Amino acid sequence: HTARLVHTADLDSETRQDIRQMVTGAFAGDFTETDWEHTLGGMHALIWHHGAIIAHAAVIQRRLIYRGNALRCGYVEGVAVRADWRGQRLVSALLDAVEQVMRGAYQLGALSSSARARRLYASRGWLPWHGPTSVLAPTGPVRTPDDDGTVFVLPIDISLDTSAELMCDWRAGDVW
Amino acid sequence: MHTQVHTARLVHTADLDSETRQDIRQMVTGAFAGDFTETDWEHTLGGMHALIWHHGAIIAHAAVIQRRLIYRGNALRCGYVEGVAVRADWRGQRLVSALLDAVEQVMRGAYQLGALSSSARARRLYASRGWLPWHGPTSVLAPTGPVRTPDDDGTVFVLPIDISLDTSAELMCDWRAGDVW
Ligand SMILES: CC(C)(COP(=O)(O)OP(=O)(O)OC[C@H]1O[C@@H](n2cnc3c(N)ncnc32)[C@H](O)[C@@H]1OP(=O)(O)O)[C@@H](O)C(=O)NCCC(=O)NCCS
Ligand SMILES: CC(C)(COP(=O)(O)OP(=O)(O)OC[C@H]1O[C@@H](n2cnc3c(N)ncnc32)[C@H](O)[C@@H]1OP(=O)(O)O)[C@@H](O)C(=O)NCCC(=O)NCCS
Ligand SMILES: NC[C@H]1O[C@H](O[C@H]2[C@H](O[C@@H]3O[C@H](CO)[C@@H](O)[C@H]3O)[C@@H](O)[C@H](N)C[C@@H]2N)[C@H](N)[C@@H](O)[C@@H]1O
Ligand SMILES: NC[C@H]1O[C@H](O[C@H]2[C@H](O[C@@H]3O[C@H](CO)[C@@H](O)[C@H]3O)[C@@H](O)[C@H](N)C[C@@H]2N)[C@H](N)[C@@H](O)[C@@H]1O
Ligand SMILES: Nc1ncnc2c1ncn2[C@@H]1O[C@H](COP(=O)(O)OP(=O)(O)O)[C@@H](OP(=O)(O)O)[C@H]1O
Repeated sequence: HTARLVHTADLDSETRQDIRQMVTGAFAGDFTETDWEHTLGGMHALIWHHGAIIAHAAVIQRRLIYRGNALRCGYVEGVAVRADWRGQRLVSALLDAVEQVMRGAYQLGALSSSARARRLYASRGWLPWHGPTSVLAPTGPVRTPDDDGTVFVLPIDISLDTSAELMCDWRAGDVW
Repeated sequence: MHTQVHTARLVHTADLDSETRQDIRQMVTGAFAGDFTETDWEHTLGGMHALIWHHGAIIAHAAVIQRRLIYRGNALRCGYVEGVAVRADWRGQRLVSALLDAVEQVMRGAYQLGALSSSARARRLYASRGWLPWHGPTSVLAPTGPVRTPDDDGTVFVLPIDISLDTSAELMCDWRAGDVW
């Protein structure tokens, strides 16, 4: 149980489908077409057991604007461990892989965490954002209050004032 | 399995060791006759580097990084091609074709479209492979809101993957430091 990293373009149709179905099941169905689209394009950390995917996390590239700078961010999407495999720290192995990618390629990692996972991210050195969050929408900056309190960041090569504004870039569905 | 000689190899930025990273940076900077800034280098990072090796040196490079391009209010998932370069002593042998086979493979497997802003000398190379010239006005979604990027008009090319785009429409890239396209 060490995770393997595979870019989206290296997944065959069968594997891509196994991943989407496992993740959707792990979120008990609370996983939409846009949530799935948000897991695509970057590196997937995958753990298998007998040809079955039992754990997944994806890290995709985007920009987060902090103090006027568009920081190169590794954004974590779709972190999930199959229900019958929970409580064995498989998530720790997924994050070891995701974090290795962030140290090698990004200025910071970030994600919008489900409440049950917040203790886990904090224990690993992720920081909860306290300042107001926004998104740079096509019409300009728009606050995203529904996502306040869910965003976490992992600084790699920058010290951060986590009470400053933080503004993610645009996409469909949930922007955070 | 043959030797894989001059087949481009795809390596994520996080998997580049410092020696390879330095070799890519100096090779690409030299290929652009030095017109390759600190921000142009930052723009090649975070995605997949297609690398061609010869005697332990990088003789060709192209990076595909992920960003969003906004088309008709839609945020398209885009593989953006940066730093396309073939070291000067190896030019004229179609190695850029080997780089683009890998780049295009990445687009079909992971993005809604590939895009890039081409130097004038390479516009015909991309067009011959099926990349479409973007005819409409380009802009960027800067922190203050949309703003036109006329200097970049006529340089952008796209490779749609199973989506249909009206290439005469406005196309707006997302924000970053330096050249936004
Ligand atoms: C959050 C999640 C990835 C954790 O994966 P994991 O590998 O099971 O994590 P851990 O083993 O460290 O367990 C985390 C907690 O889950 C709980 N847990 C233990 N066994 C469990 C089980 N059999 N079923 C469900 N939850 C269980 C415990 O509270 C545990 O905390 P502890 O370390 O103090 O015991 C997983 O629960 C999951 O996929 N949940 C649904 C999707 C989700 O919210 N993903 C996160 C999005 S940010
Ligand atoms: C653009 C580039 C990647 C093409 O690489 P390549 O593998 O040499 O491509 P090709 O073999 O198909 O040659 C392209 C053209 O370059 C020209 N060429 C041939 N030999 C050349 C040489 N030794 N030196 C420079 N240009 C040469 C020819 O016009 C050739 O076209 P042709 O096949 O119709 O005769 C390369 O010229 C380069 O790195 N240029 C500098 C950086 C830059 O502009 N890159 C593109 C950024 S979008
Ligand atoms: N519902 C699937 C999504 O869940 C998590 O992300 C969301 C996050 O968690 C989901 O919401 C449920 C209630 O907290 C929680 O139970 C979550 O369902 C949510 O609180 C934020 N407001 C928006 C985040 N995008 C994951 N980080 C995200 O990758 C995934 O696509
Ligand atoms: N100067 C280095 C950059 O060049 C190419 O891209 C630029 C592109 O080409 C550079 O400009 C020279 C003249 O066209 C050409 O000689 C080019 O120098 C330029 O025309 C666009 N206005 C902006 C593009 N970012 C590459 N696509 C880009 O990846 C690289 O970072
Ligand atoms: N009325 C409720 N019934 C059941 N669970 C709820 C209720 N309202 C909110 N929740 C859940 O309880 C959590 C509430 O989220 P909050 O962001 O308010 O954080 P909190 O638990 O630290 O107070 C969520 O769990 P999840 O993110 O792990 O999925 C949310 O789903």
